[PDB]
Amino acid sequence: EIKELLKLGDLPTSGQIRLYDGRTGEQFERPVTVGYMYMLKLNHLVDDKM
Amino acid sequence: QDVVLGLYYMTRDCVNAKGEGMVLTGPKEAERLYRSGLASLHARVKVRIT
Amino acid sequence: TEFLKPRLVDIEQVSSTHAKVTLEPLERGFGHTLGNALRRILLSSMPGCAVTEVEIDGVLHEYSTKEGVQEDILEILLNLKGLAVRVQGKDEVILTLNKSGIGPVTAADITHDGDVEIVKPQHVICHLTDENASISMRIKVQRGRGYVPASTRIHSEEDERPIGRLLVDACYSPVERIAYNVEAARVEQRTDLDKLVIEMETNGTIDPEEAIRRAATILAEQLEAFVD
Amino acid sequence: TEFLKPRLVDIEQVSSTHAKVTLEPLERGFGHTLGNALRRILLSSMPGCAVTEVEIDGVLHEYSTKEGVQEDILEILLNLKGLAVRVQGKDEVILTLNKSGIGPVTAADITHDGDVEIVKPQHVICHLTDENASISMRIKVQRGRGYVPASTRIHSEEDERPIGRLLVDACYSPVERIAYNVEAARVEQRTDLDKLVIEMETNGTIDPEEAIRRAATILAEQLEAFVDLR
Amino acid sequence: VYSYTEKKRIRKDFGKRPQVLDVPYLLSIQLDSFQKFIEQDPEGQYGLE
Amino acid sequence: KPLVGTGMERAVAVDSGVTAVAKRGGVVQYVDASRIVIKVNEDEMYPGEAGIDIYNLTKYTRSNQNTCINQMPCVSLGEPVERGDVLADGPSTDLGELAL
Amino acid sequence: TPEEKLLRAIFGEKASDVKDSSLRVPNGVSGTVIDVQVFTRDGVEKDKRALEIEEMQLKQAKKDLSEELQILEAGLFSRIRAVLVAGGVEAEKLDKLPRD
Amino acid sequence: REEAVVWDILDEVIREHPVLLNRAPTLHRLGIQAFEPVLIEGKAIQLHPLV
RNA sequence: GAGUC
Repeated sequence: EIKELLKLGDLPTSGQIRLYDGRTGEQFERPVTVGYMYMLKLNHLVDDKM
Repeated sequence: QDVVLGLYYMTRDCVNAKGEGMVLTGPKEAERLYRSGLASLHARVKVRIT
Repeated sequence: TEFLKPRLVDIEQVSSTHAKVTLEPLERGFGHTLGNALRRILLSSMPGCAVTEVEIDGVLHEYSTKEGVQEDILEILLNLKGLAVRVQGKDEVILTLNKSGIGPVTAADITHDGDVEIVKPQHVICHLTDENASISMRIKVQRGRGYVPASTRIHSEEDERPIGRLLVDACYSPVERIAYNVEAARVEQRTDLDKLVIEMETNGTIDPEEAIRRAATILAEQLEAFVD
Repeated sequence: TEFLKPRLVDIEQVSSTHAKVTLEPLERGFGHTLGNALRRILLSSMPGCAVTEVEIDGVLHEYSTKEGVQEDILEILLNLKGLAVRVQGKDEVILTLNKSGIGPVTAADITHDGDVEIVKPQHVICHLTDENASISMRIKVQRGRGYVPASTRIHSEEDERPIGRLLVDACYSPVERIAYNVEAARVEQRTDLDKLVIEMETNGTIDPEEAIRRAATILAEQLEAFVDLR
Repeated sequence: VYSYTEKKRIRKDFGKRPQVLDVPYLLSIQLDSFQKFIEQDPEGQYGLE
Repeated sequence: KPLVGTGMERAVAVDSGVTAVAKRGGVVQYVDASRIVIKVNEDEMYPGEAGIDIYNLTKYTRSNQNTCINQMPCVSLGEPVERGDVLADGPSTDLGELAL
Repeated sequence: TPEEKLLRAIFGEKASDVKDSSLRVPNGVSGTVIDVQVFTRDGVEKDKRALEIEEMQLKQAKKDLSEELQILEAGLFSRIRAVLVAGGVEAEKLDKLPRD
Repeated sequence: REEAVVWDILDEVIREHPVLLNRAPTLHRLGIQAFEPVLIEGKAIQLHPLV
């Protein structure tokens, strides 16, 4: 069902794309896994822990 | 981890690829070729090395 | 709007072939911008001169072994790709090697020729073992750009070569190795900006420093359109 | 041996934000070299105009609440940083937002000053509920390159501002999304010619052409150093 | 067939089975126990009583 | 809003009770970033008291861990809501949903 | 110490018998003072700061409960208007005439 | 008052001064090791991957 | 109460 959605998004079925290194402009020799992920910042602050 | 990965990647040998059976006079030339993208690191090759 | 202007500092010539140059200070991330763009052109756009073909009489193909010569045809081929030459005005030049007997055949034994300058007199080419071993040939040197293998010329060539015309991979680029390290430079108070340390190896004839100037120059010429 | 001179050729403008530009003729290798250098410089070193400072009357600090007002203080701050500005001759100016009564405030409601132009007049700022509710504010907008937050001004703060004045983080770089594509270019005979294809989206501010040219220029100046001293 | 908040944000359910009865108000345990302490119920011998 | 959820994010939000939920539903009379006042459906309205439900929102107070406690109103003025509609969100909450 | 005795005399700033006990911002942290609360003692007389902030509380209390009453009142009167409008069509001289 | 000359001199004292890094648990002797420390702004310490 | 292995 997931791959089916990827088709509907007009994306790669493995969710991998060929990317360019922003430093060099050299392409990565293999297409890489990207995508949106839900992230969180923890209560642990280097601010206080210093 | 990463160090291993990079090293393994370079050492590994692949079928033909870009420029199988080329001839190099020393290492530095290798690098030039790779950086121009007309030679993959995986290609089996003949080099003069001291 | 505040651009940064950097200036030249360190310039250690570890040898004539190899020079390390350290440069401060560069605005953030421009270390990489400049580092890479320079590298690319350095190697792969660099016009030069050098060996394209060879004709040895009695050596009509590149795989056989003539008695007396230690090395194979094939091996000596590649040695000679590396040998460095100075031309003046001329586009297409044929140098002659005649040599006999015992010894390593060196660059000096080539015919001097007016406009031509031989850079590395000491470069070993082949070893002739017994004195009865003799070699004669004509080595063709052209002007071109960068590096072109035999395979790319054979691509669109209606020019059919003759008996034992021996094409070799052409290494025009005198630039041998080039790389950049970017350590965060930290000018008094602003930490963010970075150092560009640049290691460069070249093929003798042209001095490392002069390489630099020429690279940036070519760059600039293209830039003409877009400054004004 | 004849080196090529690449010119500015095609200059399409799709949306007020978007613009395409092709640069032929290019030789091999330079497509990518220039492609990357361009991008870097474009984003970090593009001078842009953004909101620097703000005073809204009867509001001391960002966290409290004023009646009549849909958004929070912080959220309206956020709206305003993003708003697209074209200043003429002067480096720093203060625009006035004065609006009363029922309805939503667009940038349009900002009373318009001569030299200043609002690129996106229809930008949502704040919604006005109660009829007798109205607001007055003075918003300062400055020129600058890259990203300078408010916290770095408190960093070297000799400008100890009176309380009530609220300094804003500045998203100065107007370039929102930027890329290049090295494609083969149509010379009627020449095969070995490529074009650099410049895909670009910005917050209106800097005009496509103008942007690029200024980019190239500032780049070039750095190039002077290396070439001249040996 | 959904309320206004859901109309505003409907998430696409892939769930292949129907939850029959509803997810019970999770923080009920606390209230129910504490409420028992004060529960005015003559016969129910709990809490005060 | 979490793009990849389990649907459970709506229930989590609702139960935490840090949001404001509509007691009666009806139409929103006044919206403030501080007060949300709601006029009840005549259907549901008690003949005892007036049909006016009041939600003063809690804004920007100190949590135990030094965290911030900020409620944001979700609906707009003059809008329709029913019983149990999400009216104002707690800090880590989007329209109905848990937004960690 | 004897040294400090002489020095006091020399610069001539005697400095009264007091210690600096003031509350300072801990280092590393820095930000915005959003609100301040004070708790005076019952016995000792109030500070001007004390009064002005407790006066603020008065104003706030007043405004809040005043507008509570006002909006509730308007809704209740508007509800009575729905029953008088059934068996008694009159919209021109009710509204323009007084409320209570 | 954190003047920039302060930092210049600090750096000079810190030059060739090796400092010690420790992690719990201190299992064997290499739980503590010496490095030449180099100043970075920011509040986290940077370690070499190899160790 | 939570971090590390």
